Parts: sequence; C-alpha cells; structure tokens
Amino acid sequence: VAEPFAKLEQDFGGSIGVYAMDTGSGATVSYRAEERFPLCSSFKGFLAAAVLARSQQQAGLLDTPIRYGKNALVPWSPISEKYLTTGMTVAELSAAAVQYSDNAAANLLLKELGGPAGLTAFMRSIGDTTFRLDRWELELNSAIPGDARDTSSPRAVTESLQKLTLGSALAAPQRQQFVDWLKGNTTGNHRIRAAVPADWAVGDKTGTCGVYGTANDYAVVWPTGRAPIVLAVYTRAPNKDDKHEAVIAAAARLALEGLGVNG
Ligand SMILES: O=C(Nc1nnn[nH]1)[C@H](Nc1ccccc1)c1ccccc1
Ligand SMILES: O=C(Nc1nnn[nH]1)[C@H](Nc1ccccc1)c1ccccc1
Ligand SMILES: O=C(Nc1nnn[nH]1)[C@H](Nc1ccccc1)c1ccccc1
Repeated sequence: VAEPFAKLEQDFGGSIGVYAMDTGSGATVSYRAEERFPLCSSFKGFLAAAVLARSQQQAGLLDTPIRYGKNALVPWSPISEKYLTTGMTVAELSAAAVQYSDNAAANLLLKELGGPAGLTAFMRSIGDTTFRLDRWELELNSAIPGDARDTSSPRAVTESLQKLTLGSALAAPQRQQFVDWLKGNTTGNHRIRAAVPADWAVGDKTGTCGVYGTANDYAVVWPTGRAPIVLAVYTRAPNKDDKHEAVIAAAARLALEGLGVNG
C-alpha cells in the first residue's frame, strides 16, 4: 500500500525508500524499493560482514592487531581516537565501525579489503548486483542527486542483510558475530528501533549523509513467536540544505504494519 508512504514522504519533503521482508511467509512491503539511495555510513555493516567472510579463510584474523597513528584519524572516530599508537584488533575496529559508526575504523578495514572496490567485490560474491561503494569516509557522504556512487537500493540492502544474518552467506560462527555486532549498535535508538517493541530483539546499522535530507537505517528484527523481519529504510531530498529520524521511525512502523506484524 503506497498511500501512507506517499503522505509520509510528502510531509518529509523528499523520497522514502522501504523494503521489508517477513522471512516466515515471504510477504513483502515495497515503496521506491528499487531506487538508488546513498549508503552514507550504512556501508559499515556490510564492511564488517566482508571482514567476517575474510575470517573464514584467514585464521586468527579477528584478533590480529592493527596499529595506527593520528594520520589514520578521520572526523568522528569516537572509539579509535582513544586507542592510538597501541591500536585495535580487527574485531574491535569492526565493532567500532558498526556500533559507533567510527570513521577511522571503517577506513582502516576498507584498506585491508582493497578499498571500496574490494567491498563491492564481496557484495557481488553474495549475489548483490546493486550495491556499490566508490569512495572512503568522509567523501562518500556527498549524496548528490542522481549520483550512483556509494549507493544501493532498499531491496538490495534487505536481501543482502537477510543472506548475511539469516541465510548461508556467512558460516555459522561469523553469522552470529555479525548479528551480535548489529544488536549492539548505539546509533539507532531513534530510527527503526523506535518502531520496535521493547521485548523484541533488533540489530541495525544507521547512515547519515548530512546533506540532501539523506539518512537511513536497516535492521533485522526478531518478534517473539514468529519469524524474523528484515527491512531497510532510506531517505533523500532534492535540496542540499534539506534536513534528514522520526520519518525513518514512522516508515518502519508502516512497513511492520503492512506486513501484518502487531507491535
Ligand atoms: O573461523 C575460522 N574458520 C571458519 N569457521 N567456519 N567457517 N570457517 C577461522 N578463522 C578465524 C578468524 C578470526 C579469529 C579466529 C579464527 C579459520 C580460518 C581459516 C582456517 C582455519 C580456521
Ligand atoms: O604491540 C602489541 N602489544 C604491545 N605493545 N606494547 N606492549 N604490548 C601487539 N599486540 C596488541 C594486542 C591487542 C591490541 C593491540 C596490540 C603485538 C604483540 C606482539 C607481537 C606483535 C604485536
Ligand atoms: O551522523 C553521522 N554518522 C552516522 N550516522 N549514522 N551512522 N553514522 C556523522 N555526524 C552527523 C550527525 C548529524 C547530522 C549529520 C552528520 C557524520 C555523517 C556524515 C559526515 C560527517 C559526519
């Protein structure tokens, strides 16, 4: 049903993209689900999944320490700036990237994977032909209208998230670690999580470009007594000065309602 989403995005003053999947029944909710939206920091969830995939062929990868200096620091590195010189393990960097959106951590891990093209290669390997990362933090946040760099679609985000958290794309230990990192995210309390009852489990990764009304969140949600739901909510707006969380929460509420999920 497009009517409620159309009213929401008109009130917002931009475009809202939603794809939600009930993994039990297969029912879906789609609104602008195949349009490209900027990933912004939301790429960092898939980055951590790619690191975990690498751990399936490199023993002890997650506990390997990476040393870095002031030169590795990027604005908004709230974890990595505290562990300078002495460095952090690959697992610590991955958790910081997912749960605090740490920019230096993300760029360090990106470097280990061969840059944006290496993360894109990992997404291709799990069957995602839509995702593309082209740049690093912070340039990937430009969110220019019509620019395909550093974008995906809500549908492709949800499908890949499902494969990685609930399907067979990662081995079982790596899958659970990915879920656990998403569950511990600290940046999403006002987005999808605000639409989810307190007694349901949720893991998410947010993104905020800071321009063009562009922000997003994707999540796996475990209601009690039924199969998990996977969903993605992305926004953008036509003007650079347009502001982007309540709209994301409202869109998530509508998506769950459209799936018949009482919550
Ligand atoms: O967990 C692994 N592998 C696996 N488990 N399930 N599927 N692959 C091992 N990696 C790993 C990564 C970080 C920390 C500890 C272990 C591993 C990789 C390669 C050879 C042998 C072991
Ligand atoms: O540098 C290190 N440890 C150290 N520095 N000063 N005192 N201990 C390295 N371990 C490490 C472990 C976790 C986080 C950061 C660094 C290391 C130890 C041994 C061989 C190679 C690397
Ligand atoms: O919001 C951010 N990161 C993030 N949000 N969700 N996940 N990560 C960062 N600050 C921010 C806060 C409010 C509005 C705009 C930006 C940030 C994003 C992009 C460039 C520079 C800084």
